[PDB]
Amino acid sequence: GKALVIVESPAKAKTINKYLGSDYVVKSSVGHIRDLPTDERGALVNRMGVDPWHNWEAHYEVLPGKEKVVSELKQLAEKADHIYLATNLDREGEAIAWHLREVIGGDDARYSRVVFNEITKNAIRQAFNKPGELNIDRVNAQQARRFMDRVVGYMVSPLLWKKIARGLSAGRVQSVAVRLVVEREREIKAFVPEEFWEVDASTTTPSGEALALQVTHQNDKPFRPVNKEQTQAAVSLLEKARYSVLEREDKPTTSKPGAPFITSTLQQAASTRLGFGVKKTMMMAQRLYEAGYITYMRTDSTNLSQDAVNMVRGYISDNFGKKYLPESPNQYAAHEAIRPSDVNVMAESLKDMEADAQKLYQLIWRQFVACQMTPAKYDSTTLTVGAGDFRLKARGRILRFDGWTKVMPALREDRILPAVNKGDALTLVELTPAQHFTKPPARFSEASLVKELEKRGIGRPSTYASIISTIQDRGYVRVENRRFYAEKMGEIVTDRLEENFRELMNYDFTAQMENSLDQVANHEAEWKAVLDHFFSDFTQQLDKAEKDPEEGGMRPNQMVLT
Repeated sequence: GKALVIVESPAKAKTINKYLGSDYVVKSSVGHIRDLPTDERGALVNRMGVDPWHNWEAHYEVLPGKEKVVSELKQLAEKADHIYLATNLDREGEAIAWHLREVIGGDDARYSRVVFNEITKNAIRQAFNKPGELNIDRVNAQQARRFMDRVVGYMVSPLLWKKIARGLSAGRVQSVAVRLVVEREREIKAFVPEEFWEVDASTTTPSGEALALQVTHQNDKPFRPVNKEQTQAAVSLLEKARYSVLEREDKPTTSKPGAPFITSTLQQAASTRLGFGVKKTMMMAQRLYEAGYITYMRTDSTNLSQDAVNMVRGYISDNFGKKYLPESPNQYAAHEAIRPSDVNVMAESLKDMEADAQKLYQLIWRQFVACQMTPAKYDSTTLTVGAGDFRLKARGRILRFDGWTKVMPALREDRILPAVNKGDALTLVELTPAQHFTKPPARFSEASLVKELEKRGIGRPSTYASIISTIQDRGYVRVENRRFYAEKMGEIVTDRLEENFRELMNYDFTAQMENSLDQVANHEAEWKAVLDHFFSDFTQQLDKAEKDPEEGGMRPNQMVLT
């Protein structure tokens, strides 16, 4: 018979069907088919679905209402000559393929695992031209992640209900992300703004043009009065000083476009530019991807394929001109960045996509095109003025060539200092002192927390959104006005966990676990051994935590009154 191709959703099924001949039979499994439920204890093991004491034996079970889907897959499998597992390219997608193969049954030789980073004619063609085999190491890396999460969640939570409060949840990485928010909260609560002043001067050039300056030095030392008294004293001197142009430095400068997007940078840009939260961004990215408009949205690679670069350079040449095309392609640094699958498809032409999804595509499209255009050129000028023992400065910049900024929305800049030569005298018109106060560390946004997680090597493209989502509906942290606030229970739990689960809460150790998972995926470590070491250290932490506080156990959430 024909060949059976299995995907995770109706949308992917529809799009891929356009690139698969009649000798194929596309079918979506509609989400996961199997998964986990929802010294030792049977009740605990049964709920977890995994057994840490019996070499990690797991008990997966068909999801509700999926019993029908399995039957349909089997009957389709029998009539099929070969089976192609066309799940997404990440570790989760490899695991989903594994579950499908495991459920449908039959000899492994009957299966193939195709990989593609976008759903287009050529990508699907190449993907099925040389279909690969399921990679057990990647599947094991994904299961290891799931198992460790399940252990912390199901084993730490019961301790929290007894010690702190019923209903509380615990997350392996979730707890660490909350710690970051809590530390930021305490920094802000303890912040004491420092006072500092600035003095600007309005002057006139010999011709009569206006020239604004800021005082930079006094007696050849950084000028920064800390109060009104010191500034007035400075103002008194500046009011009587003779001003003259000390030096004029005119130098060409440039601005470079950013690299194409990756998961983390897309989330930050969409948040800062479009006001989209991480959940909205990733849900819309998925829709754009499954519809065949962009490359896979879970990635940390800024690489661009040769064809993709040729495609965009052709566009830049035809639509902007040779001055916007670099001599050679820009190479930023298997996987690929998040980009339009067809540069000739505009955001306005997308079908079945809501307005905000078109806005996200536009953001992705502009970033992609811009990253292959020439730098913007400016003529920067810096005027240094002398006034008695004071030194003042003025900065200006004139755009010479827009370059890559041409593909971004037109400007609503301000500057262009007047013409002046060394030795020119300036007439003082007015002095304007200003009081300022240092500000407290900025609060995390959903995307900027992801930025922090990535910086510390804690997240992963496939888990940033889930981490952000999970830490919220738990009463530990909350988002208000698009920013995170640590809740009191978040601080209470964080302190308890840092005290009794120091290793688990440590940033470097958590980052190291991500590395361990990568080692399992690359056959540099064995999953059950990694899990044994993890469980060994964990149980030690947990055993001590369950003890009374007088013997080092976790502190109860209470205040004992006489």
